Amino acid sequence: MYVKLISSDGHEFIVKREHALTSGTIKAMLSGPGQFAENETNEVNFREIPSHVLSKVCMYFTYKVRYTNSSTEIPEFPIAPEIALELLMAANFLDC
Amino acid sequence: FLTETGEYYKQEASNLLQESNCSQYMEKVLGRLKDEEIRCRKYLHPSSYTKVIHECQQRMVADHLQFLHAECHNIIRQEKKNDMANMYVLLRAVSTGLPHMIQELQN
Amino acid sequence: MEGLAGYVYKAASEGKVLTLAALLLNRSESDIRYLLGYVSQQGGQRSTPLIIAARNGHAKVVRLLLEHYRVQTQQTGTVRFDGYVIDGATALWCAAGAGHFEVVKLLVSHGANVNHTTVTNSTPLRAACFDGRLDIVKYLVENNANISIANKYDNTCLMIAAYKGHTDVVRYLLEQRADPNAKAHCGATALHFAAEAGHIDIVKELIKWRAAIVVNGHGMTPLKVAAESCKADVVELLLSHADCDRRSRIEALELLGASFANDRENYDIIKTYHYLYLAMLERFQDGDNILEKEVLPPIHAYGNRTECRNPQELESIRQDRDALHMEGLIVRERILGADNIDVSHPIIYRGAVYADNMEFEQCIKLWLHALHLRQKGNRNTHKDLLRFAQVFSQMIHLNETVKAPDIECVLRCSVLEIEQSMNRVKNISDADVHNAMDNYECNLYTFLYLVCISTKTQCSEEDQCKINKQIYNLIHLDPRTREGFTLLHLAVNSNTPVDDFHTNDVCSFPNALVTKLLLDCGAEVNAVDNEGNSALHIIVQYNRPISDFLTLHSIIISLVEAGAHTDMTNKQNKTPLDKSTTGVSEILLKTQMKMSLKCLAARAVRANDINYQDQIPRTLEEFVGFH
Amino acid sequence: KHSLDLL
Amino acid sequence: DVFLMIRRHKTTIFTDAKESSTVFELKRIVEGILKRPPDEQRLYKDDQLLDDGKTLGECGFTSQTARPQAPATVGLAFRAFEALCIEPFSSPPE
Repeated sequence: MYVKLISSDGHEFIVKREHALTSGTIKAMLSGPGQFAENETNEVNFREIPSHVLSKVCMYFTYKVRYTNSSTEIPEFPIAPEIALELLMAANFLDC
Repeated sequence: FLTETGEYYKQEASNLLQESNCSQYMEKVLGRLKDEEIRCRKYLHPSSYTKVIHECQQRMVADHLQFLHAECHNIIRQEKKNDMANMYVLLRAVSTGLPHMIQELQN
Repeated sequence: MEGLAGYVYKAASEGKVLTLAALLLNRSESDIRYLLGYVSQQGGQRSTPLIIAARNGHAKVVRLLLEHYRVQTQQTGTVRFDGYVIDGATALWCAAGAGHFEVVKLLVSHGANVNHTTVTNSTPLRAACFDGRLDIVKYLVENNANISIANKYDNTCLMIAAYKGHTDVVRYLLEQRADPNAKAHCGATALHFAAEAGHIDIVKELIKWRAAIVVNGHGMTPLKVAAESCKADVVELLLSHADCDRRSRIEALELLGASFANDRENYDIIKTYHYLYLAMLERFQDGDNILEKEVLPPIHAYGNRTECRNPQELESIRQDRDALHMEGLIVRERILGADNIDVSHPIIYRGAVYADNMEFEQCIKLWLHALHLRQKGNRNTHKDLLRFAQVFSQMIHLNETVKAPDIECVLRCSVLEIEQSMNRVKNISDADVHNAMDNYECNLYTFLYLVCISTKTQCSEEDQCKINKQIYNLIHLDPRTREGFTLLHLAVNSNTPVDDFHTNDVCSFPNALVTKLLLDCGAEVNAVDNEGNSALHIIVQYNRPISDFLTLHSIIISLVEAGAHTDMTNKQNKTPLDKSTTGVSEILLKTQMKMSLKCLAARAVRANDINYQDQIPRTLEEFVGFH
Repeated sequence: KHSLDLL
Repeated sequence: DVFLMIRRHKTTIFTDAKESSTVFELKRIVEGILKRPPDEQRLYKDDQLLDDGKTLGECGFTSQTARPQAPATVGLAFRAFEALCIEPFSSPPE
């Protein structure tokens, strides 16, 4: 299943749902009266997360679902100094 | 609820013995024990499925254990196959149940 | 000269007359016989060049091979596939099976055996009418073909022709004085086959031929088979035969209405009600000679409704589909005796439809009745248990409390079916040993899913006691998968497959609760497969030791504290620490490894190969074999 | 859907 | 084992294909998740066209380059053909 993530730039960020449920609030956003049980779009809009940070959090979703159990080498996540501050705030907001 | 179930089934057991012998009483109790199992399943929490039945069995069998044991002799010595099946499943529930019936059947 | 024979075979198969003539040019009689007559293997088929030419219907190749080379038309080979491994069939049989009139004519003119018999006594006329060509059948019959020749199951050419919807061949066979009262292996005649095939014209031709209606070996009339086939027009033509008396026709009408009451493609309320109304009127009209049906006592699985004796009872339930389905099921199992092959399948379909819209309990009881009927019929129910565990998996996924006595009865059905598959694979030979083993593995996996969903539910003390008693019974049965996997090995293996339905949402392996329940029921913790791995070597290779570390640690401690030997050595001299491939499992097991002098001494004895036979206690000999 | 895979 | 970032004008899809897989099945995945016919979906790779015949093993999507921490990106354009319409997200300096 695929869910959409909308930034403040309008960038849709379609991500497989099982990877996108690692963050707590995206699980919470799709819960309650935001389920929309028709399986047509299944989108959540972030009014205060820029696109250059949703890209990083989606890359982290894929990275974490890939390396959740492979405790072999666990390669480091590449975080630029420019992206470092807003990425922390986004992970805090999403409980990522 | 268990105090209400205990009181209500004590009243039911007292009512049944006034107008029934030892053969029809077991059939009615097994009907009530089956019905109480059904109506304590679609009403109560699954953790209390056995406490209501246990309280139901004590009031309708264990309290009237003397009545069931007194007619065990006539039930067994006449080879009543239908009544022995009802008494066995009844007396198996209570603690001081089956032994005397065993001591009857062997005899 | 196998290469030249293969080239000739390829030329005959492809129909290249020029290539065949070039390869057969300047060949002696011995070379001609070797090139024309050799059996070649291709595509799982053993065939001669003439046989493979006749199968593809190459008239030119056949006439070239038979006019000059005078090849004998008695070649043997394996023809066709998909349940047909018939051997010894000549070119005429291949040409008749593929419906090639010219090849059959050429072979007959050249002198082929019209009455040739294959391994399963298959006349070429039987294959000719199997394909559906009248000209071939007529030519063979005019060339002295015996229709009465049948196979070991006694299926004549009329029956194999009546299986399909070809009126002309069966009509010509009837015109050639075919015996209509011939009996198949299970007491069946061509009338039953025509009735189940749903061809009104074949049935009317047979009854004009005075088919001499007789029941089958199982005990049903062909009219009953027609009723079971949901074929209204086939049933509504035998009333003119004036031989069904009154009971047979009314019971056939009731059976046809019952078949109308539940079918995957022939389900309709209005027609079923109309047919049941007609049957009720025909039964209640005369009054003096009224036919009273014997009503069975009310089955709990058959709801709480005991038939519909009153006409107004049937009239009032005209607006309810469920009562119509129930009465149709009851009359169907009453007429068929609840011991026929096609009794349970409509029950299963009705249950599936009833379950497709969140309705559960009546589905469960109909499926229970179908399971009981199939068990009394000695029929495997692996698919039934699989779909039923799927239904409970969907129930648990939708936070619905599954009723526990249903789980008890279904688990007892599962262990009964597993025992049946056990003694089946004990008695079944190599013919279908693979299929029997596959059904056995399916039964094992379904039981595992049922155990998982049982552990995902909450029940009473006595209910859990009964469930664990049944699991104890199956454990003492000691099942064994084809790889030697015991009941415990599969519960801890992540390689145990789970079907694509909702069972993936609940029944995920390895499961801590399933393994704990198996160990509480006295599972053989030190059981060894044919590979050699114990119940502990299998788990420690788990590839997800961190995300679900709880269900790894729980199974490890449950195994170790019960009876597991942590140092047990498999057939490849591998300690469970050696077969770990994971630091988490390795050190988690090391936290449970109580070192013993007995194990160190056993390792020292095994390593240097001391002859320990009869010099130690017998329990130590298998202990040394452990290490 | 249980009806589809009944076969 | 090879992770891709499908890039439309603004849409982006994070897919996970195998080491050596055909372009046809990922094209079908994109069709299924956007509900569009395949005749207007052509996959790019650094301003290089692709067709529905090649595979990721030789296209340059090495598993040592398309690591999920920084997946290799591809482009799509949709025709009612269009060229690359990749828009950078943003970059606010510290």
